[PDB]
Amino acid sequence: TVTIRTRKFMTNRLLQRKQMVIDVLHPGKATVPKTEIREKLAKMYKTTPDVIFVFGFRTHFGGGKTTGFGMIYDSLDYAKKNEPKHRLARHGLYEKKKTSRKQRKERKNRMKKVRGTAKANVGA
Amino acid sequence: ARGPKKHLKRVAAPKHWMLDKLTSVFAPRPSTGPHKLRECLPLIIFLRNKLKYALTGDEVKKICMQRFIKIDGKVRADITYPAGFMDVISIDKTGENFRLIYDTKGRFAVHRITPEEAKYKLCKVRKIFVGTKGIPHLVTHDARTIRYPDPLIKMNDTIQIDLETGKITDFIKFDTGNLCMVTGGANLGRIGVITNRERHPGSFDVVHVKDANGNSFATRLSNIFVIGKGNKPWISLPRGKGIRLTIAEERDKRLAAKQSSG
Amino acid sequence: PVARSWVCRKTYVTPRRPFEKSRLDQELKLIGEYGLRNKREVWRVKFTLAKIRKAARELLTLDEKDPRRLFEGNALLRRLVRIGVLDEGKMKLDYILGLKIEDFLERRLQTQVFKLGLAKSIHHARVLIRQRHIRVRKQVVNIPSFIVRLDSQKHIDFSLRSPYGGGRPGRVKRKNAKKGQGGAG
RNA sequence: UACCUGGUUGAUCCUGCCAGUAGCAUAUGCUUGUCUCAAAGAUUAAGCCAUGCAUGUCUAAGUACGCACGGCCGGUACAGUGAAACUGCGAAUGGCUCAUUAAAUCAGUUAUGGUUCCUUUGGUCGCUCGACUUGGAUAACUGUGGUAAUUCU
RNA sequence: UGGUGACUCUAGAUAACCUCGGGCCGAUCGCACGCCCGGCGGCGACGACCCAUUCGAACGUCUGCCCUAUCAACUUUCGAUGGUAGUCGCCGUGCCUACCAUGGUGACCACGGGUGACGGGGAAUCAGGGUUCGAUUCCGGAGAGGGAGCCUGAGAAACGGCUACCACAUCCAAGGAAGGCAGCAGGCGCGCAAAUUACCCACUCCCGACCCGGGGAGGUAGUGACGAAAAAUAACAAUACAGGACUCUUUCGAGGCCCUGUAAUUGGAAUGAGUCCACUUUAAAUCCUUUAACGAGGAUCCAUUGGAGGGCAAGUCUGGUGCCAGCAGCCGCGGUAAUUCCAGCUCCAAUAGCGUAUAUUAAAGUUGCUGCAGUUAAAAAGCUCGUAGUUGGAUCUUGGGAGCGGCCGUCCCCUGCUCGGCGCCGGCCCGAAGCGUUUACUUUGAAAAAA
Repeated sequence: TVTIRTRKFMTNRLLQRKQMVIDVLHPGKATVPKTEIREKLAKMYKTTPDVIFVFGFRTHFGGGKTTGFGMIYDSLDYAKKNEPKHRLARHGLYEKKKTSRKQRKERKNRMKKVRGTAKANVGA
Repeated sequence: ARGPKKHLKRVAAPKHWMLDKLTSVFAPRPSTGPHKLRECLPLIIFLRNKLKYALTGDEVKKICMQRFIKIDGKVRADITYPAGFMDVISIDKTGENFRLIYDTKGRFAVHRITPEEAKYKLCKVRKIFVGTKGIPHLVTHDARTIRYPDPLIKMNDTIQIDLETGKITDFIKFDTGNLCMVTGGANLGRIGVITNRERHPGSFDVVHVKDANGNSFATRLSNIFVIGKGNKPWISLPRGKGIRLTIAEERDKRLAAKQSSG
Repeated sequence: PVARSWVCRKTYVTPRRPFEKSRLDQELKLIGEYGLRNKREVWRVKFTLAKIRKAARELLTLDEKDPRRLFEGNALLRRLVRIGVLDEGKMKLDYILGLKIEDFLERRLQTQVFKLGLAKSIHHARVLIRQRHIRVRKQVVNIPSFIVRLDSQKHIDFSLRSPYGGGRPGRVKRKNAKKGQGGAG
């Protein structure tokens, strides 16, 4: 019984996407996960679910309505080109470095000590 | 400070950008360019706040570095480029063309113009200069040093340049009965016929302007721009037509439009 | 240099004389009658009135056919007509002065839930709202202070997700059903 | 909301202050279930500071002979990924504090016809009448080192 | 030639000069590459003299600041105010020289001193006035332990640059080397008085050669009763009990069609705190929101903090103490009946808050402009003169011409002298720029950052 409407619809020809406001009615039951939103937006606009990036849902008080922002890209390469790399990482097709920034700071400051090729000899 | 400032605080940003309070400490500080800091509207604010093609200022970096944006006939790739008055933003892949004309309130609005209209723009001259070999020079309100102009063109006249070539086609001379967009002060966005010039040796010359509903008002001559000979403008005008309905009449028309529509 | 607001005002004013017998009398009358919880709740309705009243008197110093006074006046009147405190016959701004604290407590959503007969008492009505039973146009209002508009009055009813409406039976009934089945076998 | 009230007397009317009254913003006491905003080493010591971090930066487009990686139609040099180093730019902004400072600072108001201005934007860039690309250093690199010690050389 | 209100402006012409510590006129790089009997060309990147523009910055204009007279004269041949000519400076100028002149400021408060003084936008109180505060997120200024000097650069007298001195302090193999948290954390000290040696460049913007890197700037969490908003701590029946509409009864008593109240009385229905999978949120999380499942009877899931003589809402209740202990902002209570102490019960006030200390605003018409006082309550100089200061008599345009509404009310009028347009046979009617006592006052207009 999950209805999903689209609102304030736009076509960015300059970012190669559709972008719209997803409006999910689901009275009685929990906030529905993004996977059910993507799969319903997919068959709503007759597109692959892989090009659909869906985020920023804040459920109204009472909870028979959530409003989030969606966008449907033209291709897979267009998705991976001009999308925030963190929102790719919800789909597993961006992985970032394990290091926390304090190691990278202290590394940089240790490399500032030695001159020449010996800066590679700070770590390992 | 002991050199130039490179940041603009969100609160200290000009009111006509209509930037919100709560999103960020900083506003986009306009890069140096043709228009003044507090008289321009950066590309970023046009591209992500007015038109909402972006969401963030990193999306605006992706749009502009695809070279899809073309301000007054040349592609810029600066998100904080000062796009100001009478400038023509041509977003070419969408097939759209926008003129930065002041709405009846002091903001710049989303005024869509036709691809034919988007080929020329109108420029107020700031001074007449005589160059290094008797060469006459104009300087426009957007820093265009146009050399060998028509000798009848004087300061406070407007000239119609063609973007592609950068050469003058026509010009309105600053004379009474000519249309006037007000581009500074309390009357920012008014359109009316110039009815009186009032000279002041030393001090600032003031100019009375009658409107399309007989609403006469004054303005400093610095803050004036002529947009057509007599009563016919050389640009397309936004709704309101710089006539400036009062807040009582604004309330009336907004209420009439809401109740009648449903 | 942080990107925060800091903007905040008080909604009440504590009275000058703290132990006026006649004031303690009349404010406890208002609390008991309209089922409020503290003197701050009366003092804030009194302060909303005093703001409206101060604005109205400021407009009465200005001459008639003053465009500020006409615009600001008509706006303040329309605001009072909307919330259902001032009648449409009485939208002249010298009738705002002839206006009392009781008329704003009448528009309190606790007192409207009572007077629309979907609560038994004024104290029951607060329980229902505070236990998110009622809705105003498919919007569950949890908070009894909701000033109900004249536009928005007849759309007050029970929430679809509440057992006093067409909702799932509550925690007590469902335990008493499990007790009734546990006892038998 | 344009408000007072207790106290000199045996009692009275006064002057008149003390004390009550309500905020507000610092401290502190006791108490504290939910939820939304949010101040927070200013006052005293612009006192002293261990340690870590806070300004760095590469595009097709200044400089690539580190095999650190790496393709094959190579002899008409240089595929491409590129650490380091040179070069350019930034480091004069941001942040912090309120010691100094009383026509100073600052505010409104003008002036710059009395000046400077990286950057940006638009001009100018065969306007002068007289080599089909020049010179030799230096750094990374390689290799000998010194001092207890430094982002030393 | 062009321009301003005004140039010793811009441009023009002549004569020359050209800093060897030296203005420009390209020995630079990348894309796609073609046409032409080797030449010629597109699209850029970078660099550059000069001009304009932008971002500014600097120095000036007018006006505006707290207390102080137990600060009345100050400034001046180590510049004080001017003039002339230089030096220096980016330029203007005692900025600095040299030579002249003797000026400049002051009771309209100069000069000196104080400030628990960075200034402003602003904040708190506030009837009308005012009073107080503003270290603090925006603007402007200043400083980086104290002074000082300078390098580089467009921009610094830079301190996350350098060089000294003074102060304090760190390694040391005793020869030396290194320092600057009024950056973010954090430590000590100081105190009445103030949080994590957290996460992140995802948002906001900034910097760079840059779609890609970096940012304790910033964002996000932690501590957080500074303060502000919303808002639980129960609700509803039926029984015990007490009053009333209403009938009856003189009063009792009954009926309850109608309640209204409270009993560790019974009863079901409720929901949130809390626990907690799952989503959502997010850079990754958290909190909220959404949601399964649990989760309330002395609903022990237990509301406090101050008071109960008056001012000031609320016990002349009981026990203890006996001018003791103590309470008490004030008046006062305490000496054996304490409505005032210390307690029990009860009640009052505000309530997730409430008391106390202290600065401060109103109250204070107890600083008085609004607006106070001065015979006797504190207060008019012993008296007069007197210069600033303050305040100053009367008197100089009035009666009309014209129209609308039903004698009255609003409206139009009581200065002249280059060029044009309602035009007419050099003039007249009309418009435009200029000339036309000085202000104060009032009215309008321009302009004045946001928050």
